[PDB]
Amino acid sequence: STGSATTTPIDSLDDAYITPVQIGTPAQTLNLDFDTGSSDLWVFSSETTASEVDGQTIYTPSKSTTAKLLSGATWSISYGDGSSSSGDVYTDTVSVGGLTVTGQAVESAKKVSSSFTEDSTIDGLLGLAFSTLNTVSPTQQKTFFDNAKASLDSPVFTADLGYHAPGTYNFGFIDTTAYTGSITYTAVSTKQGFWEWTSTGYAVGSGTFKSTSIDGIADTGTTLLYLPATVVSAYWAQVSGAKSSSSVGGYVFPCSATLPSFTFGVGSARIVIPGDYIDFGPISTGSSSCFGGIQSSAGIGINIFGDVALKAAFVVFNGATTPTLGFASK
Repeated sequence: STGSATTTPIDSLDDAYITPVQIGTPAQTLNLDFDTGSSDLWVFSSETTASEVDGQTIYTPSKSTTAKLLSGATWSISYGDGSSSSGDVYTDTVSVGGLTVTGQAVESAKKVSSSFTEDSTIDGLLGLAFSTLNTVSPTQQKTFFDNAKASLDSPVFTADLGYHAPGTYNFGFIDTTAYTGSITYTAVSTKQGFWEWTSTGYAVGSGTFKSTSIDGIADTGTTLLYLPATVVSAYWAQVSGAKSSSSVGGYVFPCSATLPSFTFGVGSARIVIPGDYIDFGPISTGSSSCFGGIQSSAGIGINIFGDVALKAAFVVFNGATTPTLGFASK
């Protein structure tokens, strides 16, 4: 089997991407944030504290003939941005782009933090990291991908995120029309539960490539590119007037700037992030200070190849017995 679903930016900055997902019988379609940096499939629901729901579409398990309470199971998750959610668990039929999993754990939110409430466009998350990170207790649950894997034509999924445009998540096949050149594969460590890999270096603009190992995670659920302070300083030093602002919470730059590209290494291959992808616009409405899309990972504890990086590539998440990651230009 295979699946193919379009993923759409939630706003004009590509802050996140939503993908329609069918849950239950008859289908209830919710728009979920596919997150390769976490491993819970959770939704706004009929159980979510009413004051914490503001425009989201909810899953109502009592209206699904295939929903079953997973008795005694609870979940609770905290994300890197400080947001959180928790609740109980149902199993139900879940379909993505025509690919169906029966008995998928669907984590129903009883509580969500303010950042989730305030984002009316995101009805929940669909985790695509390794199932060892799943938070369900006392019986840990599998991700949608883990459950689907045995049925797939090939044990893979691909992320093809757009810059200010829709893109695609495919399951079970590699669309050879969706990228240019060849795919370069690189080793993955699953020790922390992430799609963790080592970039071979970077360049700023038309500058020389610096060969240096940068361990980080491929994380579709993080907006920006978070890299070591040395790398980030070297980038922003090429932008007149750019500075790190503790008051704003990162590097800012004059909105009048033209940003240089940023290149990262995948083995001997190179992925180029155009400068425009690094512009996250005014820090506040009408400001002439703009927020940068490359930020320091110092104090996160991990480097993160978020959407800024991933949307410059066609990315293969290879879930074979020995997982690997592939990157191609597009």
